[PDB]
Amino acid sequence: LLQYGSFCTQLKRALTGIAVEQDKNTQEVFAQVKQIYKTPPIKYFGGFNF
Amino acid sequence: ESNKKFLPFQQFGRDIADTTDAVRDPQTLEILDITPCSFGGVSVITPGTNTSNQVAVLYQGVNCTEVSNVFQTRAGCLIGAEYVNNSYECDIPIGAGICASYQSQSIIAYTMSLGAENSVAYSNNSIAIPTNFTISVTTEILPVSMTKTSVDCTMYICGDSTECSNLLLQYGSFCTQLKRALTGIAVEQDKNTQEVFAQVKQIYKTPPIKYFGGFNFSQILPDPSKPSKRSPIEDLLFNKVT
Amino acid sequence: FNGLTVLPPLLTDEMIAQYTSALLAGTITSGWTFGAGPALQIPFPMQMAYRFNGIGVTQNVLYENQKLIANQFNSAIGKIQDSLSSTPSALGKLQDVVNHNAQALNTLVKQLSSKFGAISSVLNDILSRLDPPEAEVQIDRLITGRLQSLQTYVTQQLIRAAEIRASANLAATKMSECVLGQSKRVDFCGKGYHLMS
Amino acid sequence: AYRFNGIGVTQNVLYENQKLIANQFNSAIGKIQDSLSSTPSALGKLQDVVNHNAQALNTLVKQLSSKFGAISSVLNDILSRLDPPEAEVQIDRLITGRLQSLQTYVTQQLIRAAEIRASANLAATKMSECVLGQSKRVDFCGKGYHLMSFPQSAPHGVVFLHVTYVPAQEKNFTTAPAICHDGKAHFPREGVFVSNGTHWFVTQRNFYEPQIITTDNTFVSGNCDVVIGIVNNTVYD
Ligand SMILES: *[C@@H]1O[C@H](CO)[C@@H](O[C@@H]2O[C@H](CO)[C@@H](O)[C@H](O)[C@H]2NC(C)=O)[C@H](O)[C@H]1NC(C)=O
Ligand SMILES: *[C@@H]1O[C@H](CO)[C@@H](O[C@@H]2O[C@H](CO)[C@@H](O)[C@H](O)[C@H]2NC(C)=O)[C@H](O)[C@H]1NC(C)=O
Ligand SMILES: *[C@@H]1O[C@H](CO)[C@@H](O[C@@H]2O[C@H](CO)[C@@H](O)[C@H](O)[C@H]2NC(C)=O)[C@H](O)[C@H]1NC(C)=O
Ligand SMILES: *[C@@H]1O[C@H](CO)[C@@H](O)[C@H](O)[C@H]1NC(C)=O
Ligand SMILES: *[C@@H]1O[C@H](CO)[C@@H](O)[C@H](O)[C@H]1NC(C)=O
Ligand SMILES: *[C@@H]1O[C@H](CO)[C@@H](O)[C@H](O)[C@H]1NC(C)=O
Ligand SMILES: *[C@@H]1O[C@H](CO)[C@@H](O)[C@H](O)[C@H]1NC(C)=O
Ligand SMILES: *[C@@H]1O[C@H](CO)[C@@H](O)[C@H](O)[C@H]1NC(C)=O
Ligand SMILES: *[C@@H]1O[C@H](CO)[C@@H](O)[C@H](O)[C@H]1NC(C)=O
Repeated sequence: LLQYGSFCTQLKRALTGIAVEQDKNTQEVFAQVKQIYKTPPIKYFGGFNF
Repeated sequence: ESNKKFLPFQQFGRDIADTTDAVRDPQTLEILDITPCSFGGVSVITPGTNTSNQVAVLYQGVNCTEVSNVFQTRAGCLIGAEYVNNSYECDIPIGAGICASYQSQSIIAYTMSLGAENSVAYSNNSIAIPTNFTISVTTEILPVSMTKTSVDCTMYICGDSTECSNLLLQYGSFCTQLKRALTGIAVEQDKNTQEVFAQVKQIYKTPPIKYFGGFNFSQILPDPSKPSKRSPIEDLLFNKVT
Repeated sequence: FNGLTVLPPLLTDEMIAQYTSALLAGTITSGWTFGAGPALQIPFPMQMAYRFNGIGVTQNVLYENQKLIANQFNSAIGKIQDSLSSTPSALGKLQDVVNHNAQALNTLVKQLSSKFGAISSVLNDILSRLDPPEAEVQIDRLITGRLQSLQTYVTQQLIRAAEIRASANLAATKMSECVLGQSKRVDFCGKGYHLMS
Repeated sequence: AYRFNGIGVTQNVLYENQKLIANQFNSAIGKIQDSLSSTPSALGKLQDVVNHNAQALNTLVKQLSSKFGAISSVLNDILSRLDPPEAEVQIDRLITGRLQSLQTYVTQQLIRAAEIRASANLAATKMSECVLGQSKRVDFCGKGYHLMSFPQSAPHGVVFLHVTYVPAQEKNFTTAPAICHDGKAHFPREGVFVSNGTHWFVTQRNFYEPQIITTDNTFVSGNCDVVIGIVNNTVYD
């Protein structure tokens, strides 16, 4: 197999790029804010459930 | 040991993947399971060589028994990294919620911290109103086009061999398709820039006197002194990209 | 698996849930003010009055019809769980990804049993039954077939990843525009006049 | 002033703060060059294109020296050394390998071209909307309230400079939905009722500027026996 060439390096690079892109997708979609807000202990908002 | 009730006439065993995973000993009739021996990748965690010279090793998808010194994660066995309780912004991602960093100086592994805890004092007769403002400027970078290329089949594959070309022409017309694809790519590359930049039909010019009520546009307006007629920011961008 | 591995994601489900809870708390207790600077407190009825005023209806319409609006909102929220549970294929989009991944992996592992015009499909049998000078002829066919299978799999994975990235970009834009503010684009954040998400 | 008026702030806010805004804009523009220069990987997107193209070409050229299961990797030696009825069999392996390499390269280029075209379309849309006008889409032309933008050109790409508006220095206050007077409810036209502890004013939403409550910035439209949380105070005329 060593005689054929360098297809394996290309395969590995493609798969690694795919994985990095997969992580970046979630990182971009969800990590919008940089603060972690917390809802007040008393849950009264004028008559609305949440 | 196995727990599969072989009928008195089978000898082997398979699965969905159609691989051997059972066998019967000839001398003593007994059912035995076959499992592959452990294997996995190896990843090396290191800071920049300009800083230090130590490394850490992660064996993906293996517990530490098969191989500070040792620590078990959800991604594998981490060797050479010390685990702490403090949480910081992630530096080098490792696995499921684990990160590593270089902090007298060693390599430590922790759990990433999402952000600073905050709480707003909600009350149903209160409001907050700003009294002061700030003007901010931020950048954004977007690629537009890439390099156009063209390939000649006969020179690349055969060079100057006549018999090689004679055998090559027997295959068919793959090279016409290759040429068409490359030509389409080049045309699209031209069209991308033509669409992005050619938005206006006129060529407006700024007045000679650059007084706009106190606003300074020297860093973005073109510079006539230099021959290339480029703004200083454009010059910096052109020099950084090499 | 023979050389096939699955890597875990970087963010666990607990962290994603924390992100979602933070977004909900911010949009409930601040409105759209936390998406463009510091968060500023405001009572919820005043927020909803502003949001009605943003679509062409005056505030006295809300302030004189608070209970009816609250009850309608509560009932609409309540019906969501039943609507989701009743429809069988409501979540086909998320299931298709898993189905396609499983199909691709199963086909790739199944391809190892093909002969590709050789005496046998097992390397050990070929090695233990022949002489190295007569083994390359058989081995080459298997090598070529398996290389072709790998290349096909990689190309399909890249093609699918492109579409997944496009969908992720659309989702990010929707999160930025419908949740962190009020959208005036038609049919972008629901059918009707948008209020909040 | 008009661009400020587009985001909900009156013109007198700018006209009485021209010098401060000009100085802030000048400093923000000045910091840009240092921000770009100091960070080493600020322009990775425009460098990845060149890196990918160079790497692909290098791999394609390097592939020519492989054997693919043949006597040698050069036709001239294979031809002269061996009899032709071995030659037409040995040439086929090299031909197939090189054709496969070309097909792989072309497919990779097509896949990259699709993504580049998508990025170019996004850049064209951003140039059309952020630069030639004022945008109300949240987080599309920067972070904050959009004011204006300036384009700059880069090798194989474009660079945008977004100018926004960020509030600061907030304060606690007390508010009521409506004001009752002579049994008549009063709602603000544009703004919010606000109190500092003993008096009641009306002010705009994004800047503290109290005003005396008057019949000119309110409308009656109702009664005092429906609204929850109404507060009664005198309204001048
Ligand atoms: C919001 O709606 C929920 C669901 O109807 C209410 O919680 C219910 O309360 C009744 C009586 O206390 C219980 O019998 C139900 O079991 C509760 N539901 C659930 C799912 O546990 C809740 O009361 C509503 N909000 C307010 C403020 O009343
Ligand atoms: C609004 O914010 C600006 C920016 O911080 C404040 O401007 C500063 O004011 C102080 C006090 O007058 C000066 O010493 C600084 O030199 C000003 N900065 C600049 C860049 O000129 C301004 O004072 C704030 N407005 C109020 C009412 O506090
Ligand atoms: C507009 O801004 C530029 C950038 O700072 C000013 O140019 C500077 O002027 C000072 C004063 O002469 C010099 O000391 C600096 O060396 C200049 N910088 C550069 C990069 O040339 C320019 O003077 C400003 N325009 C006006 C009318 O004040
Ligand atoms: C680690 O290996 C031991 C072997 O005795 C086993 O008991 C344990 O479950 C393994 N850990 C994990 C996470 O599988
Ligand atoms: C943090 O330290 C405490 C010590 O009481 C320990 O119980 C806990 O497991 C630590 N957290 C980790 C290891 O994540
Ligand atoms: C909201 O107003 C009600 C009055 O009905 C009061 O009981 C409640 O405490 C208020 N909310 C908070 C968070 O205090
Ligand atoms: C508003 O009041 C709350 C509670 O009194 C306080 O925590 C908060 O800091 C106040 N806002 C500002 C801007 O100080
Ligand atoms: C509230 O504003 C009024 C009107 O200017 C003023 O007379 C009064 O002193 C203020 N009270 C406080 C506590 O600031
Ligand atoms: C004004 O408001 C107070 C408190 O809400 C109330 O007690 C009083 O009756 C109101 N005035 C009139 C004339 O009703």
